[PDB]
Amino acid sequence: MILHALTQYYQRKAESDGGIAQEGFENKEIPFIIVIDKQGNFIQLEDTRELKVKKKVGRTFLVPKGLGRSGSKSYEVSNLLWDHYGYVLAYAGEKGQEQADKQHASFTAKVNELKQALPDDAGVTAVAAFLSSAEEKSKVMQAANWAECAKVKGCNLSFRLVDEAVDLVCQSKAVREYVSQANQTQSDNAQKGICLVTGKAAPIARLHNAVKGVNAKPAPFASVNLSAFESYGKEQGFAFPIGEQAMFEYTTALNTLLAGENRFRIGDVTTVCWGAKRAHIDAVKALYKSLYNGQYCKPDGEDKFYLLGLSPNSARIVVRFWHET
RNA sequence: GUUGAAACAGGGUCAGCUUGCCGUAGGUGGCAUCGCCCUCGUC
Repeated sequence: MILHALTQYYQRKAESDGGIAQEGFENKEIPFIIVIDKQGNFIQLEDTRELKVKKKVGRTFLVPKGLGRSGSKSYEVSNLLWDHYGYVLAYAGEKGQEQADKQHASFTAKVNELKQALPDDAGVTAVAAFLSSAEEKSKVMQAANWAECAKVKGCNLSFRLVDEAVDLVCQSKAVREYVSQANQTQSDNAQKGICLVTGKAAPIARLHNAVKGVNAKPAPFASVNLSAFESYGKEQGFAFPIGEQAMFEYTTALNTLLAGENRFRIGDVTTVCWGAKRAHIDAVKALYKSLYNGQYCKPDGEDKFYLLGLSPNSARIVVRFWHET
């Protein structure tokens, strides 16, 4: 019920068309976006910030999920088309060089192998020729709003070609097929079972996705980061027999329902309330809407479900709210 | 005699130094306890 209802309501919201991920995506906050042309050439440094009273790291966009970078070897992960601010320009504020060059090398190798595996796609040619030209990265630093990017941590630099201004580099009708195929091939050749919230196949998932919304840094939810929490010596993996698909689903659900209108700060904690729809409670979701307008009534439609409440800690997440009635 | 085990609230924090409830003031200017009665009628 803790993770089964998560996948249930995620699959329910997926068939209702409400801006949710679909096999290999996640709504992540992107501050400054580097808009370029069709064949490289840095054009502009757009920024979509200015939200509430606190200047967040831009607006949420659907980008392919990652495998986590928390650790000593944060350069061997090699993300797809988006990562940290130092994964493209190879420049860091407090970390310096050395480790920043290996990250850029891994990023350019990944985009080169992606262009080789999928040629003639326009969007991949720009991101493949921009990281290998070794001439526009210096002009990117000498822009207009570049001084406001190295002042905050966790900056994300994304790419976007011209002739669109509405479709990102990872949302064109070319990379979505590869993203859907990678989740049905790379994450389906590990083990055979047994799953948990589904009961079917679903191989054993390793290294859960980092959930961002309660800590200052993205941290995983259910992931044994040590060794004294495993079952019979599983070494981070077989301790929680959860499939990769269900893990991705519940992690994306928790990441999406922690920044939208369902996100509210109770008190040193960021929880989320939602119903089973078949939500629209209009009583708990509007915690800080205005001045608590008269909305509680009896519309003979009291849904069931429960109220999941996650809280930060020292490295993982703690579940405190648990009440079905 | 083959199965949740191995799990600390934490080492420590004087809530203090300062503050007269006080300088501030007539319970008073004023009112006959009295106009009235055989302690005796007596052998």
